[PDB]
Amino acid sequence: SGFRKMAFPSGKVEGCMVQVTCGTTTLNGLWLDDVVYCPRHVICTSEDMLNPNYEDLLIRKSNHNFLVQAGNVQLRVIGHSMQNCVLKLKVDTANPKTPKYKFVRIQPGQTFSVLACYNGSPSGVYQCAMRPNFTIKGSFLNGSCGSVGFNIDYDCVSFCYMHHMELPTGVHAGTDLEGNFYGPFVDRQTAQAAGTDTTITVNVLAWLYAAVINGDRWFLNRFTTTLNDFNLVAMKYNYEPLTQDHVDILGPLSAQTGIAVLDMCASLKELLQNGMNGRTILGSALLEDEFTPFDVVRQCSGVT
Amino acid sequence: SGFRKMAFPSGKVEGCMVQVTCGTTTLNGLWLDDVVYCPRHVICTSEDMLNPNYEDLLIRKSNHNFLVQAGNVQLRVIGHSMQNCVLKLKVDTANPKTPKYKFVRIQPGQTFSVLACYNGSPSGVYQCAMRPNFTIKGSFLNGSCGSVGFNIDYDCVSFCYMHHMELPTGVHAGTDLEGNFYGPFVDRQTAQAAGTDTTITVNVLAWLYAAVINGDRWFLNRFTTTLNDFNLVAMKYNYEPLTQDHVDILGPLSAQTGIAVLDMCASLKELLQNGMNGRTILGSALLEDEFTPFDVVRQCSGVT
Ligand SMILES: COc1ccccc1O[C@H](C)CNC(=O)c1cc(=O)[nH]c2ccc(F)cc12
Ligand SMILES: COc1ccccc1O[C@H](C)CNC(=O)c1cc(=O)[nH]c2ccc(F)cc12
Repeated sequence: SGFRKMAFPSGKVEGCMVQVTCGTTTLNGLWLDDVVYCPRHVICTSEDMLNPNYEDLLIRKSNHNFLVQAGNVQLRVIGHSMQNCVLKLKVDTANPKTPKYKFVRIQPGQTFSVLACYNGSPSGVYQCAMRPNFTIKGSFLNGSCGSVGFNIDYDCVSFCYMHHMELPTGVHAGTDLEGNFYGPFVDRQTAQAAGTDTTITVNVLAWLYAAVINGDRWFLNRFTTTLNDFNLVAMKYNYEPLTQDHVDILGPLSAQTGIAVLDMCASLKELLQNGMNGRTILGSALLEDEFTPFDVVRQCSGVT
Repeated sequence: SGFRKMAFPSGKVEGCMVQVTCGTTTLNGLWLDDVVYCPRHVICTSEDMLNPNYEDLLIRKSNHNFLVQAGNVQLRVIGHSMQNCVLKLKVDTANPKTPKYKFVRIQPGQTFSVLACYNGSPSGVYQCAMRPNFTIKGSFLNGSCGSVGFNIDYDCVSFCYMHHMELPTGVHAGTDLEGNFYGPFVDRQTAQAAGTDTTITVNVLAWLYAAVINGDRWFLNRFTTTLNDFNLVAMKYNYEPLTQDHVDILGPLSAQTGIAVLDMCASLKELLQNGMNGRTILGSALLEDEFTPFDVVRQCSGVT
């Protein structure tokens, strides 16, 4: 029993972290096979970030201008190319620690672990969720760019995020491993405001199921609702609309606890309307939305 | 910017996890040099757990009864001994992945990362704190015993916890790596209730400093207090008494923000007396106490 914001074991990703320096800028790179992936803004000076023309900036860079260091040893850069907002630095050595991997582009509401790195070195690991406004609420300081987000399925690492920037509001934006930003963000130091950070309803319900499984049941009520009635309340509280797809995904949690999804929706509705009344659920005084239904099942079953 | 419940990168510990089986019981072991450490209750059947005599149970066990598997390969057990509540299984092969390490016994209020494991395999990593009642609020299922808690200082892993049991109240108890339980808990399936789970005051203040550093300042007030006045309020709210040692440890956070420790204590006092009023601090609706002053500095500076 017990429920924690758990991240995947980070070892497989730690073995891929390298340092990339170009001129006076140093950030993190991801070394997989003979390619090192890093944010293209490594070629920019702080002045360039205001209005960078990446293709023009890249013309002044050669293979020898990209310094790649794996631990204390230097990798030889034999090629470089820009794919969207990432640079792919071809090195002459395949990473011997390359795990089985995939590059996946996640949907909002999906969770992942982040291995925060500085100078190619891991500092920590934490669990994130792609917000519905395509930002993440991370913990990143200067030098953290190129730190990656990932999920692990037994021995396969699915990389889904690469950190690129912090918006003026303290929230984070980045790309998938093909260099495409999540959301409308650009790798430029300009006015980029995030949209509404709505709550991931299906995740909150999954977390309420986790609470019931772990003994916290005070919020269970005598009511039920419909998808349309629940959604009227969800709209009022800036919660994402719940679809039949979400109800289907909550099927196994519903089966395990014996609590119908719409009954859990009615519990959630009363919690939204009445608040927690100074009470807690799984040690939290707010409704947690960064656990997917898959995370709840995984944690509650012990998938390794 | 941003503040997260961050765990240490777990790779160095993942390389030490092994599976230990004795009879029909399988749990996790920690392989460091040529010794595998595991909870002594691996020798018990579920029936034995009600009133086990470990010395007597151990007489019926030989080296060949302890099956140790590292990944898919079997380790040869050449010796076994019981130290307090842990078994030390001497194997014929030194773990080639043994990091630099120490065994430390932590004090209540100190935090650590847990690498939850099942069958010698890592499932996830999360950040914990040794509660003032010597329990931890973890996430452990059947088979998680022998999972360890640790801190990392650059390349040295300080192991501080080994998981042994779940109390009937859903909280967790375990030992340091010398096999001594934290608190008064015993490795027996009996009525073991935990004492008062008081709040780790110095950690809450460290977290309030983290909030100020990251932009959340609404709770800062026009007041100050004294250690004795603050402690009268702390006693009323089941917070640990704040000492001058704690004030000294908060010195660097006080210096960084320019907010005197006693002024932050007065902010904390008003938060205890008036509540959050439906507001949040670093995305939490309660006062977080599982970040030490060292964790706040580390996260806010980027120690790798
Ligand atoms: C406005 O910057 C950009 C605009 C678009 C694209 C990239 C930008 O980022 C520049 C290149 C490098 N950024 C960081 O290293 C960085 C990342 C972070 O998440 N938090 C930080 C906190 C403090 C700090 F001094 C720096 C950071
Ligand atoms: C009362 O048990 C003991 C009393 C004293 C000492 C050890 C005991 O633990 C037995 C040997 C094995 N325990 C687990 O595997 C276990 C650990 C956990 O943290 N959560 C669990 C959730 C469900 C479940 F079925 C088992 C566990």
